[PDB]
Amino acid sequence: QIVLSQSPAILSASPGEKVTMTCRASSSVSYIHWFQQKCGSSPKPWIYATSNLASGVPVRFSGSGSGTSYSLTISRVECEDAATYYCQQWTSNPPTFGGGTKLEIKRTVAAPSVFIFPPSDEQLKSGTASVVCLLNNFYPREAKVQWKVDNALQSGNSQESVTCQDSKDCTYSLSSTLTLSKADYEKHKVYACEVTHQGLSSPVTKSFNRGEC
Amino acid sequence: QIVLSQSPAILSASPGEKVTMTCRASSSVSYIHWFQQKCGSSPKPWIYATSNLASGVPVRFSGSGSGTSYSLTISRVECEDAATYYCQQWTSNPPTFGGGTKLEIKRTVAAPSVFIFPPSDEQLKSGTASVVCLLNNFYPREAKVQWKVDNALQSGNSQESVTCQDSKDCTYSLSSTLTLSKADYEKHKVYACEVTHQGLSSPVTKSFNRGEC
Amino acid sequence: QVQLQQPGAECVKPGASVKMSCKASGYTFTSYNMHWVKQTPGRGLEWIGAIYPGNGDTSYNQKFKGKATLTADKSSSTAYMQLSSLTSEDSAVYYCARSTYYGGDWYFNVWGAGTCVTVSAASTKGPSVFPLAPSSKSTSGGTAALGCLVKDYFCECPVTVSWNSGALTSGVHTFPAVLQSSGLYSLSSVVTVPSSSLGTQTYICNVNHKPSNTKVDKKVEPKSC
Amino acid sequence: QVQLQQPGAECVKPGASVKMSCKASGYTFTSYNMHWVKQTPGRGLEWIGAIYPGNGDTSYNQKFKGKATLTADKSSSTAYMQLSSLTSEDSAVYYCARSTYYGGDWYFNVWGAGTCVTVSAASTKGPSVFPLAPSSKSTSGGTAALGCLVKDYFCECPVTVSWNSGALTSGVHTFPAVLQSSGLYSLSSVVTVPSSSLGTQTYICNVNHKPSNTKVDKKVEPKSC
Amino acid sequence: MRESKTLGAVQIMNGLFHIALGGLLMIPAGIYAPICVTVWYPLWGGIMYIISGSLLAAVKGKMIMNSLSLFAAISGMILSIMDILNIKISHFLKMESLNFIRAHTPYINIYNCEPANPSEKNSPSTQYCYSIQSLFLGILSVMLIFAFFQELVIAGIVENEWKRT
Amino acid sequence: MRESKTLGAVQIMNGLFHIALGGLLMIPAGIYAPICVTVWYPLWGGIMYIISGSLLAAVKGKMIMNSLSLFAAISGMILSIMDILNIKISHFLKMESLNFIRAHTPYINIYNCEPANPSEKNSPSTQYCYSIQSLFLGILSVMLIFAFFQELVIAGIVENEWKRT
Repeated sequence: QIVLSQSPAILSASPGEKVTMTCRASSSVSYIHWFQQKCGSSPKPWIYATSNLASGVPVRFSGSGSGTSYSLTISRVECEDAATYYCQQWTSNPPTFGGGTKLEIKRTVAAPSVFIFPPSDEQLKSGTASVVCLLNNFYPREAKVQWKVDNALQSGNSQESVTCQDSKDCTYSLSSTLTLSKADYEKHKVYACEVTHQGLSSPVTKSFNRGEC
Repeated sequence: QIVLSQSPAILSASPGEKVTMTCRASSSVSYIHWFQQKCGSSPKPWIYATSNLASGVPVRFSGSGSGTSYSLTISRVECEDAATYYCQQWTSNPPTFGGGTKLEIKRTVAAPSVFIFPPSDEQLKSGTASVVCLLNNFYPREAKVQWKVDNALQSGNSQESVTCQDSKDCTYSLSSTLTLSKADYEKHKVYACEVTHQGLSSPVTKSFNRGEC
Repeated sequence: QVQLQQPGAECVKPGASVKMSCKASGYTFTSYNMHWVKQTPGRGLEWIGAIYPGNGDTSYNQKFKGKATLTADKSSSTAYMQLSSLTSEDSAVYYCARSTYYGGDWYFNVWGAGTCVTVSAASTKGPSVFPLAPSSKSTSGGTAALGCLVKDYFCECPVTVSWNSGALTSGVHTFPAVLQSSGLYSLSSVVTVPSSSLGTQTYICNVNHKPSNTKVDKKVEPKSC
Repeated sequence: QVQLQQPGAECVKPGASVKMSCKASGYTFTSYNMHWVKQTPGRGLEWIGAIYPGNGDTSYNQKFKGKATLTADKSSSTAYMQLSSLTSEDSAVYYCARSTYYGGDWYFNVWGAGTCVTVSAASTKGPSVFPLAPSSKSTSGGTAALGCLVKDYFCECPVTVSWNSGALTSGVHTFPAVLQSSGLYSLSSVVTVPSSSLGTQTYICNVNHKPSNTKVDKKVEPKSC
Repeated sequence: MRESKTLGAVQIMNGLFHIALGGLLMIPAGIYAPICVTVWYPLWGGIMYIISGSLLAAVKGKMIMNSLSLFAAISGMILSIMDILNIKISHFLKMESLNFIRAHTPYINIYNCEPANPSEKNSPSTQYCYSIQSLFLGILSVMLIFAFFQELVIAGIVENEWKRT
Repeated sequence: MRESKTLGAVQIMNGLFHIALGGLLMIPAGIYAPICVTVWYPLWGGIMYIISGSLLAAVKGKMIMNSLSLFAAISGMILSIMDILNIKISHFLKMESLNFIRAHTPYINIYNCEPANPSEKNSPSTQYCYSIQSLFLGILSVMLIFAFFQELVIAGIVENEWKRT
């Protein structure tokens, strides 16, 4: 039973910046191991025996430390490095993991590619209509989607969902889903989502008329 | 520092017989490992952690024991099993090996294919003559080669050398080399080796005349 | 080569029990310790326990010593963990991991994909999969986006979604599932493709929901409005 | 894959010193202990010592703690052992072996071929290789034997002999070398072949003596008497 | 009791035995020490049993010295009871030892010896851990039975002290 | 000396603490024990220092008992000197311990703790081995200094015994 304390809990760095993240053990341990986890993956072994890179880990990484204080450092960060890193110790039963350090990368701003999808006929046959607005490959995360319906302003009846940071590109994607009854969907005609983001010099809107293909 | 004592020092069994060989440690050890060595090979790992067969070891083998007394046993021996087996312990620094158990297989008798080679001209140009008598694929090991020269009986001036037991066949081969000066070789004419072996109902002799091809 | 295979999701009732397997392959199963690790977003990674399949010895984390029951079969080369008396707090991803001794310490050098377990009273509704059909509405810059809305499934454990049976992977974004006000989960997955491709190519989204055996495929194209 | 390569023979003077290498390949050299083991017919297998190439730590058998000096190069991925103050009793085969931790114990799971060391004052004469040319003299039962006599080399470490550059291996018997009354070693190697083959086939014996760099090849056939 | 010369020697010897057991129990053994070590009981409690050797020189100080020694004996017997339970039922009081002692044993503990890797249950490494745990249980129970020995002899004095005062 | 009441208590206490150190030193610790354990010195030597407590009952037996106790003290001081050298310069006398003690520690030794695998020099397994070796060095040197303490007090008696006889 040893508590592993990782600092910072969230880390950000621009591409090519140097980072260090630290693991502090509530008692001295023989070695610390580091694991990389990406969203929806299992943990990958990343560093073992304090300093040895796992098979295929870029020599971009290194690990160091002793006693109670350990660190993992990345000479020059890249978009593939965006992940959560857990330190781990074997020196006491039970083995234990640190809280993780989430590294996300300050890439350059990118405007969202905005797309809008009508409810399919398949769904209207079920009496429900879901309208999907898609923001593709944008950065930073602080996009906002405002739904409009005949220019009336929607609220509450939509939900956002947003990917993790793309390891190829450091961008995010976001979908907003407006949900309506079939009787609501078939009253109004003009459905739009309006997107404000730093990559947009003015709020872009994408819309469709109900009925046209 | 632990002495590993293996019994027997030499073991023999007919093909398909069951054998056991034992390793006795001076003080108890956590596990014994067994290694197989054939003539001119390095040791091969054969059993690890008392009972686990190494990669590619026939399930024909098994290992067992605990404390101070360990054994390796072969359900049904085969000619490929003819080897020296060493037990080995890691329980103390230094690790130590047993004296080995040499297993040789009581195959059925086989008569030697007897061959005789004249001294080459290349060697006579050096002033020395070596006559080689070859006994091929015989069992058991107790062959005898008697050299004869114009039917005079040679002694002392020849040397035997004999292979290890063939792992494919359990037989042996033996070469006898008669050595002479060029002035001795060119006196006498008829050179023969006479072979007595259990596979021969009477002593076979192979000879050549000096001069004929 | 060395690989641990796990059932991807289990959806189970409170008070019940669940047995999850971990099929080892590509190595001598009996010669290594098989460990189990819990993960939850609120607690991180917790080691549960280990079994040595050679003899059968187990050790357990004290905070799990009555929840988990580790077993192994030498013949199928499969480790198992039983969880008793299941509760909401047993909802987690469970990884099997194989520890080697290497570099001078123990080392979780290979991991299973994880089994998502969620413990819930409600029944496992299967997903309803709807095409996000592409059009000029979803055309921009000469690319077009298309996708599938995987609506109203239940048990939080995600529906796995792939495109063209896995042959399409660039430009694919699968979003985190949202819990709806209906209490059911919805997910969507989208892919961005060259708009010229929409004619000759046919795009299939493959949806699978093991908890209700709900394998689905949908054809997404502007040949439907 | 995993392989340890050793120089096959060293022939050295008393009081001198010898350095022998062990080229690792196919594995992370720094992540394992490299062990050295002596073998002599009168003493069996004696563990000499080990080095961990990761840091550089060594441990030695007490009865070797001033004979051996283990070193390792991380870059060439090569372990070395120096033997000081060489004596007749240092004549042995020396194996490097790599220990893993596996099945719950340490394990010499891969071995080098061994380096034959012999310590002697006399000079390393190279072999003289003579054809044992086949004939009806050496024909029997429709097979014929042929061979090479590798005469009068020195240093006990065997001349390595192969046939047709290793392409011929069935029926090959290479005998233990005999120490002659001249103090030089002689060896012979023979192969039994179909007597009909002696016409169309040409048999080459390849002799190599690293201690005197004496690579030799001889053509053996009844086209010479 | 009249044997107070014979008894004052016993107190001194109980003091030296505690000091020796304390220094022995302070030999580097890992992350956590027994409470007895971090309370320094064998040092201050040991010399207190030397100081109650003042009664070998047969004033209100001595009444205080004897009464002070009785508190040490009682508290030591409680502390050694605690550590035996600390070792064998639950490590309930995680006395972080001393850093100049941890320096020689920085990666090691004896309050758990079950290996996280069940293959190692057979291992020499595990037998070493249980050996030190058994030695600490031994040292503590030896220190307890001598700490109990102090209570008996100090009772045979202070029971007379306050009835004389 | 006239303090023979005070001194007889000291002898008894030195006896009991030898017995306690003996039982502690008999706690399972591996293949080889100290010579003191296999000679059983702390048992028979300890009770001999109890038996020289006969002089607390202040005949030619007592002259023999005191002289017999002096041999035990000297032999114990020699034996504990030997074992400290046995531990720290060379394991020259390989006392095979006791099989009912080896039963709990059958695969383990403390007279060498250098690992055959140099990677393990950092390992907890190695620190456990050196911990037990340090504890045995501690127990033996504590037993030695009390064995030496017996020699001083028995000398202060037998130096008077034979000059009285």
